[PDB]
Amino acid sequence: PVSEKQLAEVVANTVTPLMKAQSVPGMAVAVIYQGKPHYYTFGKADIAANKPVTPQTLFELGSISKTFTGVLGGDAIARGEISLDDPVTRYWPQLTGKQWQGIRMLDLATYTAGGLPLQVPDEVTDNASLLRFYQNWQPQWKPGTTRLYANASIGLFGALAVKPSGMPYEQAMTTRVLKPLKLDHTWINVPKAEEAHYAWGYRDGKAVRAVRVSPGMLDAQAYGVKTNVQDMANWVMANMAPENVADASLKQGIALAQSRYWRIGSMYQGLGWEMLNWPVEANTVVEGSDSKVALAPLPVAEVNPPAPPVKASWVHKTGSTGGFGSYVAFIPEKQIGIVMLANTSYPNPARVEAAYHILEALQ
Ligand SMILES: *C(=O)C1=CN=C(C(=O)O)CS[C@H]1c1cn2c(n1)COCC2
Repeated sequence: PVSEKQLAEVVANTVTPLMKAQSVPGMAVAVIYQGKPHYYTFGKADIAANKPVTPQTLFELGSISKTFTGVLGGDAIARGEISLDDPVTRYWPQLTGKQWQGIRMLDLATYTAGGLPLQVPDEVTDNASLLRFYQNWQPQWKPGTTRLYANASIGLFGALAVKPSGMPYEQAMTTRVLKPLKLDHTWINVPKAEEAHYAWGYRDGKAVRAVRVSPGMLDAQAYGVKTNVQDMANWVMANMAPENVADASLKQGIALAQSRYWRIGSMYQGLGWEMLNWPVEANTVVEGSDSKVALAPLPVAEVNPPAPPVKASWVHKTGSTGGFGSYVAFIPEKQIGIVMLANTSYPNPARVEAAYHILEALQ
């Protein structure tokens, strides 16, 4: 098997050319191998201040936030608070438009409601205006027919999924997912004392960080998760090996998020997480990551009933913000995984290629 020495070489020999080519100021990587995380840090968290990346540097996860949403929703299912087969309207009775009949919580969670757009528009500034948006929405497709990746879909799922708990999303997430997993440096809102750890993002040479949206059902979730490479490694480990998670509903929620709900070409949609059967070749995964494909409306095949987690899977998620680019992938059958956090948003295919190359060294 590969030694720790060899693994360190593989990671450096992969990441250093990638950062040069993609002009990445700083990256934190964790590889999960032989039951533990291995950490590698590169470059700068803050160029002007000459602060290096460390295992405590906070990065913006962007859309990898959706994996936390998915698990939180799974946990709520396992508690009996929601069911994926319930109508959206069960959790939002004020949503009276008849276009919503036949749209399930599952459809919101997995982007199959029938054309909810990528973004919630900026006109949406509060709950009254969020309601007007969803009430006015005209589906382009029937439910359960077309996948269109969308913050307006899973964001609403997250907001509604926590309603029975009585907690807002940020508090539900922290209480039910983060704290039990000891992810104690994972934030929506970075506390003031934690600010020294927060990297700057870089976009066309400008230092940038995430903004917020207007207050409401989606605020905390849109502001997106920030975390360091250690917490993210432990997040990957929990999702790779939920058998080691003691809380019964959270263990089940992790499994629900890695279940297969829909097939779309060579991939399968989970709750937040996406999956391909393992073995998979690099070009399959890399080509599917291009935004011309990843953001396209594509036909789905229902997996009814949902398939529970398949150990021989490539499980992954990309996520970006204006200044950050991150990627996570793991293969439960092999008990290997990787986290790559960077403070520039560089092309998703390049992230997948590097992650694949590193994990390939370990099988
Ligand atoms: C997730 O990583 C993600 C979410 N969705 C959108 C979007 O709502 O516009 C686009 S794909 C991706 C994303 C979001 N941002 C970027 N990429 C780049 O920085 C701006 C925010």
